[PDB]
Amino acid sequence: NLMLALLTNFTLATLLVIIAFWLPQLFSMKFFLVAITFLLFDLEIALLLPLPWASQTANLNTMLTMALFLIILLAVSLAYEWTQKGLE
Amino acid sequence: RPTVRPRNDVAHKQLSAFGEYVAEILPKYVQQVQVSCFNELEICIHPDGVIPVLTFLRDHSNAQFKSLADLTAVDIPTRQNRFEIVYNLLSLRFNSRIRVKTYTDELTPIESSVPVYKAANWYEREIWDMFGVFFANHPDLRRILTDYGFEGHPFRKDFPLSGYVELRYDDEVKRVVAEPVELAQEFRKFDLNSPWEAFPAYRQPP
Amino acid sequence: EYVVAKLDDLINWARRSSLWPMTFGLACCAVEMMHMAAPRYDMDRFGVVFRASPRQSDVMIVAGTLTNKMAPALRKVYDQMPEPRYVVSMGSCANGGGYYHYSYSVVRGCDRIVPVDIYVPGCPPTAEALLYGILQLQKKIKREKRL
Amino acid sequence: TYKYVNLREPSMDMKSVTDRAAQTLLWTELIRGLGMTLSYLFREPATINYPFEKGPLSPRFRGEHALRRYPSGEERCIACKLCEAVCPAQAITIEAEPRADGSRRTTRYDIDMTKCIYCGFCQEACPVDAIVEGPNFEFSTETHEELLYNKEKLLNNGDKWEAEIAANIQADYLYR
Amino acid sequence: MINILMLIIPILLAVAFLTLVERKVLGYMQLRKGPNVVGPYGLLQPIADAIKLFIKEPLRPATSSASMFILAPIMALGLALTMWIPLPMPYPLINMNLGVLFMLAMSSLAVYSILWSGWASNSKYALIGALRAVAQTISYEVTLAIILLSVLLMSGSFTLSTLITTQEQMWLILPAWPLAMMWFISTLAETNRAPFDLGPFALFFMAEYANIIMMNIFTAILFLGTSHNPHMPELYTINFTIKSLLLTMSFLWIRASYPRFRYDQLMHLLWKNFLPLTLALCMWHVSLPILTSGIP
Amino acid sequence: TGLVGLAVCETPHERLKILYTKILDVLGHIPKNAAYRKYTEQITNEKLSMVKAEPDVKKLEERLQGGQIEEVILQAENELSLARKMIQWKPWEPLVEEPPASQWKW
Amino acid sequence: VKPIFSRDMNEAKRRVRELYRAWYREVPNTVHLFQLDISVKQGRDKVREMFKKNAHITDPRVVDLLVIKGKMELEETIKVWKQRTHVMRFFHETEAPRPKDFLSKFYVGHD
Amino acid sequence: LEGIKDRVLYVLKLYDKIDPEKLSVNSHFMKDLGLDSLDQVEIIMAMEDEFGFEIPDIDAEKLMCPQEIVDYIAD
Ligand SMILES: NC(=O)c1ccc[n+]([C@@H]2O[C@H](COP(=O)([O-])OP(=O)(O)OC[C@H]3O[C@@H](n4cnc5c(N)ncnc54)[C@H](OP(=O)(O)O)[C@@H]3O)[C@@H](O)[C@H]2O)c1
Ligand code: SF4
Ligand code: SF4
Ligand code: SF4
Repeated sequence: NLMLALLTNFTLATLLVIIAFWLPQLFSMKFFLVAITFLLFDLEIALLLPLPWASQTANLNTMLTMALFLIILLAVSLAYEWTQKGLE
Repeated sequence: RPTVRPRNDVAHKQLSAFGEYVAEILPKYVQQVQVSCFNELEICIHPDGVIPVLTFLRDHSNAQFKSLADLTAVDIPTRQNRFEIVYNLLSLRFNSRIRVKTYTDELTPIESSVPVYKAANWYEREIWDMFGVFFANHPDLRRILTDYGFEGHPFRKDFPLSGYVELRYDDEVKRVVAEPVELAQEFRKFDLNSPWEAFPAYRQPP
Repeated sequence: EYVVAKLDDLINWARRSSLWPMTFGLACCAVEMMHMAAPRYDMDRFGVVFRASPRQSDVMIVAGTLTNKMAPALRKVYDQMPEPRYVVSMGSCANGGGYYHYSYSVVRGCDRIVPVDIYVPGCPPTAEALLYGILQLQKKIKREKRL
Repeated sequence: TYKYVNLREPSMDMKSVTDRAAQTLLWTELIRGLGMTLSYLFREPATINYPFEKGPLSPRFRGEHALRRYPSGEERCIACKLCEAVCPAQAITIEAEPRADGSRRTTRYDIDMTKCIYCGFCQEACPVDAIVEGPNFEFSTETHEELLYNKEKLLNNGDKWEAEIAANIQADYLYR
Repeated sequence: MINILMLIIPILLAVAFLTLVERKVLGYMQLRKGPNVVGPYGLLQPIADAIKLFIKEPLRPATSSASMFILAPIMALGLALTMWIPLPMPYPLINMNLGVLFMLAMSSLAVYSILWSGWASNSKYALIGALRAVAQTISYEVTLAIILLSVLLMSGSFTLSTLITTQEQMWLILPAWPLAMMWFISTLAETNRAPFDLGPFALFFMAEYANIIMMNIFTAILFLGTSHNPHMPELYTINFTIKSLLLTMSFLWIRASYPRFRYDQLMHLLWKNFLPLTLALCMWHVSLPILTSGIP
Repeated sequence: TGLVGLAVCETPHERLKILYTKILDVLGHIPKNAAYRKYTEQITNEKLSMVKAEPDVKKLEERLQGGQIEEVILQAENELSLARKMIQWKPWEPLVEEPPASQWKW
Repeated sequence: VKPIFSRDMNEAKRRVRELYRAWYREVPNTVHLFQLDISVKQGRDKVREMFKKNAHITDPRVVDLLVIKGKMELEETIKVWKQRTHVMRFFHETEAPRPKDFLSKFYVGHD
Repeated sequence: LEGIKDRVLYVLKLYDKIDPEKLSVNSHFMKDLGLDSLDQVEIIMAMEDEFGFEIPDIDAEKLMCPQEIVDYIAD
């Protein structure tokens, strides 16, 4: 069971907190541009995720031109990051 | 002499030329007294103009000093005029050390050396801290070596070594560190001063 | 009855095993405190860890001279410390002002700011003598909370 | 004298450019820097555990103060106030009174450990060689009162170290 | 189902007994002696740190905002321990339908552990430094997904059990020569304190050092293998542990040998320099199964 | 080739000649009876003769500098500022300020 | 004239007035930003007793130096500086404090 | 100006170290009321914040009476 496996880890993690809790008795907007680019790149990663699991039944010649195409534009988005990104 | 003498005088006459050269200009505004002893030159300056003396020695065709590096002050209560701010200057191109002194009591403000020398402002803060001499037209006059809740000026010979506010208790108040307590351990005042005069020629007639 | 007496020593053994000191670089003493890291004389991972940190550390070594400017500064560090805290006044300046003392700025005794449990008398406190300060601290922990 | 720190362009053309680019493309010099600590790990560490092993010292070393005495009884300290005035910390205090009849040797003799920056000046200024600095490390107290030395007594209790002092002073007369 | 407890209790001991390795192996690098007084070779110290911090050490919170601060260590320890479940090993506990997707997911959610700690403190002084620590982890997770896919596109599906079978004769270090160099650096971003560094505070140590072993094991699956042997589980168990231990030495190697890269120039190593390099190798790894037949 | 200082070593001759001829005129505006003009002029005229005789030689730069032309150009650059400050504030020409109190010996 | 200082006689008095306004506005601000300590009203009473000891005025030279010092010890709060309720505190907390009388001081025996 | 004397008198009487009935209108704060050189001018600073106008150092020296202060308040 996956449900039994996950819940056992969290319940033991909660118990460790109580041990320390119960027993003893006596600005800058330049960071934002980095965070946004993380999200926009990971969505291109999300489109490029199926590649090892997808390419099994589909035609290779039709895929080859389209598979590289996403990575090329992923570099063009980084090419726009070279024309003055900032001090970061 | 082999071990008794440190160095024979040879450059003393060469350094005495500086004692004439600056004095050849002869300003009552600047020059006054020129003293030269033990391969070193000492000049004291009239309070009215200190900046024009410091612009001199800086650059100049005959002698190039540039570095107006180290800055001291003397506390002495014998004279009618109390403090004596002493400038120690060094040359890199010329390789010589000359001294600039002030004779004024300087409880009243004195002209600053900030426009001529960049690092002079940090030393000027120390003189206002320890001695209490204000510099006119000074940028950022802030306390460095003194405490934030310190009264008076810590170096002046008028008050004791221990001070007035020095001991800091904690005791009764949970967070506030104490200040008004004044008592300290007894510093033994030594009265060791030798009878008979130490050296001839230094004796002054009353 | 027997289990009560033996369990108390086990908690005391935990502090006898490891002690994390504060790295105060406020002295010439602090250079000798860096000789505790120097391999020839080591308490490093024998008990001492040089990670320090203002909150996680159990021990704080007041290294040498303290001025009236640092008197409120060192006090707030002591409040951030956990309840099992031991303060070592390593150096003659920390004991009661080795030099200076009668001076205006230097605080006498350190106990006027922060209470001291272990005193180390040495100016250049030799690493050999510094090894006693930690070993005595481990020996001093004997009994805590009877009832 | 001049030595020069600047390399002044190590790369020129083709062969000299590629190897300077190779260290920045991958790492190489970081892997070479990894090898420095690698051999440093294998070689034996110089470590001394204090409760069993002891560190190196010298015949002349200054620690905790202890005043010596003559081989046939008698306190070696003559009371001068000599060591009092030389003391840069003013840790040592001395008030002297005549001992019973004839002899005049001390009454008050306190050396502060709250003060004292350890010079060996009091060892040097002493003409009779009373305060001799012994190889001492062990001193740890709960209070200032327990730390600052009383009227001789604990200083005279340095007999446990005076056997070493007598051996160390034999390397001191006609210095080294 | 008893095996889950046989993958938490010996694992919590492995994070505990790291304290020996993290300053004795690091010690000989710095020519200093580590643990020696406490035990015979200092074996009593790792368990002694637990008695010190858990029971006796009290709490002094800055504000304690109802649910938070006493919830962040649960997310820290919980996500670090759940990462052990999808691990292939000789035999995995409850094998997922897709392996590596679960591995990347629980690591991307492990960013929250350093996020909620920044929200725990009321002061503005701490949160600016806290967001900077998020930036160290969030940025490298972009590349971590790319370098993973290039290894997968060479051979095998997302399942971690298939990654052992594909390494039968030769290791994956040789075909993925520049990609293996990336996993030495990219893993150190997740609070390892080697290229960049920022009661319940003690619980973060038990979670952060747990991820260090986790990245050591995960590198020894994607790049190491040597042999499988289904008939003999004895030969695989010993040989896997030695390979993982050698990578643990390299993790402590960077911590001692090399200074911090600066936060600004961490974004010059990555993004400016690494992201054009990783994608160019990703472009190369798309063509590889098409140029020569290589499909699972 | 470049100097060790922040000031860029630029190949420029007669640049030293312009600045040294400019400062001579400034000295002959207000002070005339003063010794400041009478002493500084003969040093500058001695230096100008070395520039005219030696054409771009390192030996000319070695005379009373020995740190290339870049260091010698800095000596001329602040010379105009020093002469203008001496002309503005009267000290060399006039001497009438009060004498100090009679005490010097410590 | 000699020496200048900053102001001449009558001008020096109005420099104290400008200094008084700047310090009067900071004592309500140094409760929320700093600490509660005692009181806002009692903090303003500490201002008036400080200027009473300084009240003499015989020469502008003495007055001008008090302005520069007044723009320093009372400036230790405006630009936000560390004190932690220990520095810049003028009033005695642990004072006995002693009184001036021939019956009170003589009973304790001092000097 | 209409309704200016009523706004200034309400703030002045409510303030500490001042008589509520003895001193009102035309009478000087330093001469008739009985206040120090720094204390009298400090009361004028509190009235400036309530009205909503900043007062210069030059104009503060001349003003003392509330009747004279009402004329200076108008802008
Ligand atoms: N605000 C109020 O509560 C209030 C109001 C009105 C009057 N008062 C008066 O003010 C006083 C307040 O004192 P407190 O309550 O603050 O003191 P406390 O905290 O109880 O401290 C007393 C200490 O003395 C020790 N002690 C006392 N009797 C002992 C015994 N028989 N054996 C061993 N150890 C003993 C205890 O040590 P162990 O813990 O190690 O045993 C304890 O640490 C009271 O005496 C009360 O009359 C208080
Ligand atoms: S005790 Fe000695 S070594 Fe230590 S801080 Fe003081 S002067 Fe320096
Ligand atoms: S210790 Fe030596 S110098 Fe000092 S009083 Fe005794 S005999 Fe004299
Ligand atoms: S060692 Fe120095 S400071 Fe100590 S008692 Fe002797 S003279 Fe005084």
